[PDB]
Amino acid sequence: SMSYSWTGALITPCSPEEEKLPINPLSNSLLRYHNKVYCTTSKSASQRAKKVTFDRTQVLDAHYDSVLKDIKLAASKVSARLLTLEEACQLTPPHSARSKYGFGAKEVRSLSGRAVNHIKSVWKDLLEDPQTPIPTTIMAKNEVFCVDPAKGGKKPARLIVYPDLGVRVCEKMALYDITQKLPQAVMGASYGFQYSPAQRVEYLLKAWAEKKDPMGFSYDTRCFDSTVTERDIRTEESIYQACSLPEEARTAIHSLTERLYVGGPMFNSKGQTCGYRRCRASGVLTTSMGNTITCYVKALAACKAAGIVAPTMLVCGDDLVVISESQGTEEDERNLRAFTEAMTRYSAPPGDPPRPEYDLELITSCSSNVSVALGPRGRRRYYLARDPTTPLARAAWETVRHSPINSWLGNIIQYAPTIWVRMVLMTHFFSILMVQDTLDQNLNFEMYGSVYSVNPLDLPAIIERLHGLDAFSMHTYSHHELTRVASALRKLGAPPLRVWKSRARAVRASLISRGGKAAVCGRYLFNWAVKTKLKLTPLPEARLLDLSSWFTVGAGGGDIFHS
Amino acid sequence: SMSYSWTGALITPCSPEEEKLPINPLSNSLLRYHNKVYCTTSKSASQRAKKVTFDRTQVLDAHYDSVLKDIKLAASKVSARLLTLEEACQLTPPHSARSKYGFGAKEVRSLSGRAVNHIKSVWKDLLEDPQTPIPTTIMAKNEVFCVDPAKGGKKPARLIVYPDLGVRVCEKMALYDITQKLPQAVMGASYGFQYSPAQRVEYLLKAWAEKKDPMGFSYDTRCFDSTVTERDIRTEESIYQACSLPEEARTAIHSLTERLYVGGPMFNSKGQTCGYRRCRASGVLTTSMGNTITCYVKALAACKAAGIVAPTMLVCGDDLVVISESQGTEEDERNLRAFTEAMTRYSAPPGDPPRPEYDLELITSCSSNVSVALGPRGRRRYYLARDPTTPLARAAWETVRHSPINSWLGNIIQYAPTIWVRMVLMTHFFSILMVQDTLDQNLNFEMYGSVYSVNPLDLPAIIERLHGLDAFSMHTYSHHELTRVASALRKLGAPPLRVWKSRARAVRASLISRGGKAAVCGRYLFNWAVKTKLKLTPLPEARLLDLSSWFTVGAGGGDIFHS
Repeated sequence: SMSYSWTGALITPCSPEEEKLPINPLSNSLLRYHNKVYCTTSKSASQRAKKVTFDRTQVLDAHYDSVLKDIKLAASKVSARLLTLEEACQLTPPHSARSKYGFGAKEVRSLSGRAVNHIKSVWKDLLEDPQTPIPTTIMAKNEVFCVDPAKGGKKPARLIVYPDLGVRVCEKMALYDITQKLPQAVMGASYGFQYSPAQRVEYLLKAWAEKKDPMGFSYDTRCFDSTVTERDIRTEESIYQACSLPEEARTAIHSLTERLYVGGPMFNSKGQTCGYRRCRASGVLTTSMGNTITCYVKALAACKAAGIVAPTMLVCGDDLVVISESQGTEEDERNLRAFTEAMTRYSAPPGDPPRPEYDLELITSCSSNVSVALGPRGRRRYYLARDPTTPLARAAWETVRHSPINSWLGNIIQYAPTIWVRMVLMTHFFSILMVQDTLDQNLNFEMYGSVYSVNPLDLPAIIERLHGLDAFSMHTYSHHELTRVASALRKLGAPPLRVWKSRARAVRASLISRGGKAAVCGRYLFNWAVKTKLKLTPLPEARLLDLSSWFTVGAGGGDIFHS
Repeated sequence: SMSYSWTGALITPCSPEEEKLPINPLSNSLLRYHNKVYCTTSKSASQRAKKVTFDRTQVLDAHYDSVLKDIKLAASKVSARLLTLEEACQLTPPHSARSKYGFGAKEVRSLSGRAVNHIKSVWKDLLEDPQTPIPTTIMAKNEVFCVDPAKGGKKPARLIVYPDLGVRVCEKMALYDITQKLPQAVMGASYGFQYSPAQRVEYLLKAWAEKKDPMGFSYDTRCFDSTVTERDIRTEESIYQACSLPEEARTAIHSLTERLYVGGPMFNSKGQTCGYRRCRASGVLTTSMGNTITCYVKALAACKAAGIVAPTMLVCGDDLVVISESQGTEEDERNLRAFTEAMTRYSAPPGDPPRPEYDLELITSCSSNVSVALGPRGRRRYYLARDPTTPLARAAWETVRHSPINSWLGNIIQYAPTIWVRMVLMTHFFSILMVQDTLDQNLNFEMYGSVYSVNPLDLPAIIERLHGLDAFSMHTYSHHELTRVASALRKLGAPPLRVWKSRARAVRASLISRGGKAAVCGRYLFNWAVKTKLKLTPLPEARLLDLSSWFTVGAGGGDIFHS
């Protein structure tokens, strides 16, 4: 079947769109080459639509059947409950797309207006009707990148397909508890979203170390969501239903599967019929969990098909890393081709052919890699790194155009130990917060696909809890990290690191002059900028924060919230 | 001055006391030699009173003045707030000693009866009157031990000295926030109560590793509370007051210091005047924090006096470990004598002279030592161990006489990776919980001096969070751990480990037959008892638990609660 069919109606914007980075003295002090920064818009929706539309064929085999049998057995030891309406409402992000039925996120979160009665009505209809397709809206995402001259120029917008807010709340009542329990039960240590960046690094280090002669690869599926078949989605349902669930949840889960998850009609923002979907919806609660489980089953089965020796996997939605025992140069290349051919039969063909790697630091997981630097007293510290170009480009856009749900804060938290976060993002944003006099205001951001709310003054505690006190004393960064950052700064027309150091000394002094939590930010976040360094003590707040749970699957379009 | 003066009136029981372990088929199946197990009672109060009563002289010097100056500077960066009455009430343990003024812990926790109005009245009196000594009650603690023939036989009861429940709630309003923030600020990594057992092991490993040639010792102060002088306690106040505090807190803290902390009259349970105290009260909120800070100041100053080279300390109340650079056998012995002489001038004379140790595993912190075993795939795992004799003796008593606040559950959690917890305590208590049909009931226990509430069915998640999945797969225990446990079991007349293994196989099967969380306990806690072992996956609940904060100073008599 085809992943999508189309009527010819346009994918239309629901609001004015801007493609070019606006000029502005605040953003200009971060980077000058604003014509290199662009935002995707509906203008390129048609191009994306073409890419994500294709035929799927799927031929399964004994390896697949055996893996699925195991997964269902493991799933049978899981017990999950319904969420109450109030609980599901509290998980709705502040700016979640408003309903067509006369209420928005504000009303959901406060249990006011039409919200409660409408959501109750939707739930009852799910229990009574397991058949009628539920309508969805398709939209072009507005996301910011830096041009890549020698690589095609500009990426087309991603497409997001989602049902009404009322349905999204019902999804949580039916399935949120399952998202919290099922992935770990069926995939164990392989489930990537259970890990903080530090824990992901630790897992990868351990996986690598336990092989006599390690070989790893990442596998890039072309347009994962579109490769997911109706049968795949019904198989996800059979896994959900293997858990112990109350009848009412079983009923709602089956209805959501047949009315929403497996496919349905898509409309544009104008209300015109735009097409029909027969693949994964990109904006539902189960997008991430579903992709993770389905990638895992296909990938484990393909390892068996290929004869991969002692696979250890890290799976994050459609992002796949496989570490195993090397069988030699030529055998590894051969086995990787067999792996790809099996994945292809299972409907998950490759975007770029996988490559065997024999150095752990070359393996990418979710655009990130392991890097190493020195902490206090020369000890080696491993941490997660990435290319800073996209983060820096988005930081610039978000300085001039305020995003209700930003990305710079998510990047500071996830990549806190990196040289670019420490010297550039922290310096720039603490300066901006002081200019705005908004240091002590909670901000919403996205991380691991979902929404969080944090007060920038709590960053030292958050960073310590997630990355350790060493995040504040890292030095002797790797050559790759140093070239990576210098290159990105030059490319974007940003000041070089030596200029950022000068800037940070002043930002630090200004924070310290304010006393209180602002002074803590100055002392801890900017210890790197002074020659007479302070000895930093463990922050009490770092333990007092409830954060252990922070990292979970999340949702499609990230429609899950935690403050 | 003398630590105490006495009137001659008796230290009297407030309830019937039992000295001998009762016989009972449930407790007998744990250990048969019941005449070896005893409980301290008021019968031996007089003997303890003699031991804790002595003259104190204190001569300070430039090393002490310099350390204190530093501590106050660090304290000045701390900001703390008052707790509201409601907050302080929620921190009161369910069975806290009832007030003389017609209410108990139940009324405090529910904010009902006379409790609120009485506590308000006490607070106002603290603000108005900084002078009048506050009365306290002195009691003999009832604690269980095993006889030590060749070591004096039976220990006398410890004494506990505490003010009325109403005052104890006011202490929390005034000072709880300080307990959460100040120790880490002034002592940094040295503050021991911030660490879980695993983190304590990690700290000690790191401290040892960072010395070119490590030497460590523990220092045992004779009767620490009694060595604490009125000046010491007023110095603690000056440290508290160095923080940024609201005037009302400053006022209450000064009044509590002068009316309660520095000394005051003691009465027995009959209401007779028993004596007067001029040293640390053993049952106040500040007992642990106070002892920790005062031990730290004296110990750091004494290191300077002695010329100890590069001290790294771990301080837990009066429990002190010092790791430093060895200066050679003879110089180390000499320097340790100088350290002791300085501690002695500062009023903290030794019970047993400190001994230099050159093997990390021989260093004791809070009766515990580092041990090592093998986890999955042969990797070395370090963890905290102790002698199991006292835990086993108390487990027996608590099987036949139910304690409102027990110790066996605290021991299972703290020492989860140990062979005795895994094979003996877990087997015995899960069996007992099934006999009683109370598996799924919250239990209160003491840990690190304070009270916690846990449901035994949550143990696998708690254990994983605190100790890692390896707690469930440890093998190849050390020779010392093996001899230690075999010896203790023989001494107490308990079955040998091979019998416990047989017992556990049946307990495991019974848990698994029950499904649900009980089956999880069977699979995870008792994987060691089966030859065909299950592969255990990470438990979702382990992250979903808010536990990062669990470990803090606590309070005297442990009058702090967290469910």
